[PDB]
Amino acid sequence: LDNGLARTPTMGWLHWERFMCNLDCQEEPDSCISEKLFMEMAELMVSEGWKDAGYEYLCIDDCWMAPQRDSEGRLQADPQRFPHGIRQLANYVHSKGLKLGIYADVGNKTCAGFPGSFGYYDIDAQTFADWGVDLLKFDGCYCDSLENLADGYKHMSLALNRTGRSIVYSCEWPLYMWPFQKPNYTEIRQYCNHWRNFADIDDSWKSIKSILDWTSFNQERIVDVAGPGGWNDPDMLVIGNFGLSWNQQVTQMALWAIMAAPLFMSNDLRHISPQAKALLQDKDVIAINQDPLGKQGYQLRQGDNFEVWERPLSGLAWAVAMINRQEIGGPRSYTIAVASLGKGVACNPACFITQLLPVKRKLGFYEWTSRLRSHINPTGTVLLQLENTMQ
Amino acid sequence: LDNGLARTPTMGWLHWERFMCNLDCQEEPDSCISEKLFMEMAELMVSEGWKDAGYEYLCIDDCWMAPQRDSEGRLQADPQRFPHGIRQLANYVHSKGLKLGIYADVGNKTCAGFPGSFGYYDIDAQTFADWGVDLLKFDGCYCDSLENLADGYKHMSLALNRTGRSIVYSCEWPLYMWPFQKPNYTEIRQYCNHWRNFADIDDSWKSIKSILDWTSFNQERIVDVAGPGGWNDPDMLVIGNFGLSWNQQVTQMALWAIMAAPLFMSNDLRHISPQAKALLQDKDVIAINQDPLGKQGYQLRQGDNFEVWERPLSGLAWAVAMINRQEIGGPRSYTIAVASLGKGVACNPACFITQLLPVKRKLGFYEWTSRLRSHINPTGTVLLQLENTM
Ligand SMILES: *[C@@H]1O[C@H](CO)[C@@H](O[C@@H]2O[C@H](CO)[C@@H](O[C@@H]3O[C@H](CO[C@H]4O[C@H](CO)[C@@H](O)[C@H](O)[C@@H]4O)[C@@H](O)[C@H](O[C@H]4O[C@H](CO)[C@@H](O)[C@H](O)[C@@H]4O)[C@@H]3O[C@@H]3OC[C@@H](O)[C@H](O)[C@H]3O)[C@H](O)[C@H]2NC(C)=O)[C@H](O[C@@H]2O[C@@H](C)[C@@H](O)[C@@H](O)[C@@H]2O)[C@H]1NC(C)=O
Ligand SMILES: *[C@@H]1O[C@H](CO)[C@@H](O[C@@H]2O[C@H](CO)[C@@H](O[C@@H]3O[C@H](CO)[C@@H](O)[C@H](O[C@H]4O[C@H](CO)[C@@H](O)[C@H](O)[C@@H]4O)[C@@H]3O[C@@H]3OC[C@@H](O)[C@H](O)[C@H]3O)[C@H](O)[C@H]2NC(C)=O)[C@H](O)[C@H]1NC(C)=O
Ligand SMILES: *[C@@H]1O[C@H](CO)[C@@H](O[C@@H]2O[C@H](CO)[C@@H](O[C@@H]3O[C@H](CO)[C@@H](O)[C@H](O)[C@@H]3O[C@@H]3OC[C@@H](O)[C@H](O)[C@H]3O)[C@H](O)[C@H]2NC(C)=O)[C@H](O[C@@H]2O[C@@H](C)[C@@H](O)[C@@H](O)[C@@H]2O)[C@H]1NC(C)=O
Ligand SMILES: *[C@@H]1O[C@H](CO)[C@@H](O[C@@H]2O[C@H](CO)[C@@H](O[C@@H]3O[C@H](CO)[C@@H](O)[C@H](O)[C@@H]3O)[C@H](O)[C@H]2NC(C)=O)[C@H](O[C@@H]2O[C@@H](C)[C@@H](O)[C@@H](O)[C@@H]2O)[C@H]1NC(C)=O
Ligand SMILES: *[C@@H]1O[C@H](CO)[C@@H](O[C@@H]2O[C@H](CO)[C@@H](O)[C@H](O)[C@H]2NC(C)=O)[C@H](O[C@@H]2O[C@@H](C)[C@@H](O)[C@@H](O)[C@@H]2O)[C@H]1NC(C)=O
Ligand SMILES: *[C@@H]1O[C@H](CO)[C@@H](O)[C@H](O)[C@H]1NC(C)=O
Ligand SMILES: OC[C@H]1NC[C@H](O)[C@@H](O)[C@H]1O
Ligand SMILES: OC[C@H]1NC[C@H](O)[C@@H](O)[C@H]1O
Repeated sequence: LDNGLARTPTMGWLHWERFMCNLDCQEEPDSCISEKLFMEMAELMVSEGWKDAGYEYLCIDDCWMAPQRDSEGRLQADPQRFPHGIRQLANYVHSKGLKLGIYADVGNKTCAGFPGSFGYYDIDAQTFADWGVDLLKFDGCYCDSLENLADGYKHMSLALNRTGRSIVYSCEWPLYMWPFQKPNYTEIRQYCNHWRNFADIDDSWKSIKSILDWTSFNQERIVDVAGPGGWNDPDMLVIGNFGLSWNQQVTQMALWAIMAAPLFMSNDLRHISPQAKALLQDKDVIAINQDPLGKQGYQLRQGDNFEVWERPLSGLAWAVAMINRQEIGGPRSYTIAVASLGKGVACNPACFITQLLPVKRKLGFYEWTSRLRSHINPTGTVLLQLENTMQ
Repeated sequence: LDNGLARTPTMGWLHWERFMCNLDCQEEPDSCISEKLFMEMAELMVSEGWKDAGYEYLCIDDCWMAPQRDSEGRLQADPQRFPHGIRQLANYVHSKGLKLGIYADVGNKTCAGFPGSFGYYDIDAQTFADWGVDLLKFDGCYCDSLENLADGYKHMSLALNRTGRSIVYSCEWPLYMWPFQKPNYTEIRQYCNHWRNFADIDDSWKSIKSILDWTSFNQERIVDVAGPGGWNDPDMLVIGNFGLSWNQQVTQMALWAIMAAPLFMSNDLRHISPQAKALLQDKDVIAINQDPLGKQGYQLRQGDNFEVWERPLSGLAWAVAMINRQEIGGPRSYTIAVASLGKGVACNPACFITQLLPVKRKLGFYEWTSRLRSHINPTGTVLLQLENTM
């Protein structure tokens, strides 16, 4: 979408995976979907270093709404959980130097069953712009027709544009289309800043694997459409939660960087391990994800329970990720000729290789005829940066 | 098996899951299956507290053998990887106050392709006794028929007995005959100290889940047959490796205790985190696993992506494990009427409840009508001990 936004993948925090649709503020006041939750995360996003690392958008997902629209046909924030209203929340978030994201649905209802925006696109766009909203995530539930789905996503894009306010537009259009027909990514890119392709992530290695496998399976269709202003969205980072081992967490961070993915954390920033925090704030890995060239990476090789992915970067550099998919035994060595990397130009005549995950280490100079050898933990990933040089 | 061994579930270390069949001693000398590896693990079992926690048996799995039997028809340790032989290894292990476990296969070959014991059961049994072996794991690969399989497992049990040496006999009899015929656990129990029922564990939450789900599904068949001298083997503990989150590690430790499982670690004791170590050496949880009454636990309840399991202990105590099987969201509130626990006698008229995992914490006295509210992390478990009080 040519709105001048998302020139690099959008970074922020989104409540959905970790907090879901918890409406139980009586029994669980600190975890329920309410203004206090977002106020606290906004505070922590600044004080704990997330904003300085690039995480800018504090985003509200489903279940923020009152059961019904007001008498003027507007969406309302729930009066018990958001008593001060979204406008005051937006102002609070902006006073911290952050941006506010919000959620709506293209159909009759949101996925959790709250009011949908079908027949209200202009009213809702204008309501969000009035409030000071900076990003909309637009879900695809309760839409009976693929025509209405496509038309709704296009209409809201235009409606947001007409407000005059710059609003990142995050779509789930291809995801709700894929079962029934092939998405047209040239069309989607014109209307959306980023788009969900695949099923909801959860806090599991199985889920990370299936997203990587579906991305690599469909990479011919989706890799080349991504670029400044329009990104593939493989869903939230679940690092810092409960279901991923340390190696599995390194794998998600590494591959979301290779894939030029929006980086939306969904975790409890009040309760995050030093390790997960250091991984998520890793300046070098974030720089890869945010590389200004904006060319999405891809799977190069697959075999022997190993995967090799690579991404072209600016300044003639490349990122290489090698995943160990064997879920038994110990570290396994993988050896690859550097001449097979970066379409033969990454280390021609030479290159400097620096390892970034799971630890930072300079590996030295590699000639075009050299072989690269790494040990990789089961379900772990080694991420390298190849810096091309004529020495 | 009535040999006076495994009166509580056997505890130790087994190389297979973490080290497997690595023969590349040229390029990976510290990780290949060699006498060096087992000598190093032995040293660490003593120095780092493993022996004191109860982990006693240092066990060799597949791929220790030479490609061929010797001229006398005996198995031989690989000459390049075990140049000092198994007898010297057994002596070294015994000098550390530990016991030695070894591996063989009922069929013509081991699963990895080395010499099998079919037609050599008495030779091998005697060879192992002569070496001073204290435990045999006996695998089921390359066995043509169910007749041979059954007869093989029985033959080796008797052969071990005839040596006069006390040897723990660890079988895979039910695992390998399940596909074709329902195992007779009464028969299996008479011949074996423990038995593998299900597929090989690996370093994944998926595999932990599958083992628990298959156990609970089959718990009517297998729970009551367990007891002092004969245990169900859900396979190795994989805590301290690569594929399990912290909560998933706690779940395995808690549930292996509930299930009266043999506790065979398969990890690198040279490279293990402090958390994984503290969990594996947790005296209170190990005491549950090793409860002298030796009654295996079972799934009590399933619903709302929660599972409740319990185990009866000695002295009118119970252990209770509540698992959160929802793999999305945050810690989830679970409330249970304590009157549902221990067949209604656990907290009649009252009980003192102590949480053991993921942290140790006295929770206080509960009356029969009370409700316990826990918070359980996704894929995590809360483990409680209930002490009945008047
Ligand atoms: C571990 O591996 C060992 C080596 O492979 C196994 O021993 C084999 O067991 C075979 C049966 O499972 C057995 O096969 C029989 O062989 C008889 C004679 O050999 C013939 O073949 C030779 C070359 O292959 C050849 O040189 C000879 O000239 C012979 O022709 C043969 O008579 C048998 O046939 C019987 O059955 C048929 C069919 O009903 C009748 O028509 C026939 O009259 C006869 O009664 C049989 O051969 C064939 O078996 C397969 C079947 O599909 C064919 O129809 C049938 O013809 C073989 O002798 C040995 N091999 C060796 C080298 O000794 C061992 O098996 C176990 O132990 C053996 C001793 C036996 O007790 C088996 O029942 C056991 O399963 C394997 N053990 C384990 C645990 O896996
Ligand atoms: C509603 O929609 C309209 C379009 O339908 C939006 O107007 C468009 O806004 C963008 C804002 O960037 C504008 O794009 C720029 O155009 C000027 C020339 O007029 C260029 O100098 C810009 O290039 C520079 O900046 C970009 C970063 O955006 C950078 O990539 C370049 O290297 C350079 O430094 C930029 O041109 C774009 O460059 C990137 C390339 O991918 C695009 O194709 C190219 O457009 C558009 O001109 C403008 N479109 C029109 C038709 O006027 C409007 O912002 C939007 N309003 C709201 C509220 O959302
Ligand atoms: C080879 O097999 C035979 C059986 O086929 C083993 O003999 C059995 O060994 C058991 C354990 O040592 C004996 O049971 C014990 O009996 C004594 C006295 O009553 C008692 O102190 C123990 O608590 C135990 O009692 C019960 O035994 C029956 C079980 O139902 C119950 O669970 C136990 O609590 C058992 O009597 C004996 N059976 C027979 C038929 O003789 C034999 O074990 C070896 O012999 C015994 C006597 C002892 O020297 C052991 O150290 C030794 O292992 C076994 N041999 C080998 C080498 O494994
Ligand atoms: C996927 O979506 C893209 C973008 O909408 C489609 O390309 C666009 O197709 C429009 C209508 O077919 C084109 O409009 C034309 O504009 C010119 C102005 O010069 C008029 O003369 C002409 O009558 C049309 O109205 C538009 O040019 C084109 N946009 C872009 C950015 O390429 C695309 O359609 C497919 O490709 C185009 C080039 C044609 O070959 C179509 O026949 C073809 O469907 C969509 N792809 C699919 C598979 O649906
Ligand atoms: C499973 O194995 C059990 C142990 O071998 C069998 O029980 C034993 O059966 C013998 C006769 O086959 C008998 O002499 C033994 O006393 C008895 N052992 C014990 C500890 O009870 C069992 O056999 C079944 O149950 C026995 C009591 C008889 O009713 C048999 O006719 C049955 O087959 C075996 N079960 C099965 C299903 O094969
Ligand atoms: C929404 O449902 C109404 C009936 O409640 C129906 O008239 C309308 O066509 C539906 N629209 C969409 C986009 O699903
Ligand atoms: O109910 C909200 C939920 N709906 C489905 C979406 O794909 C999720 O990301 C989340 O927004
Ligand atoms: O190859 C050895 C391998 N065989 C199959 C067994 O069940 C495993 O535990 C292991 O011993």
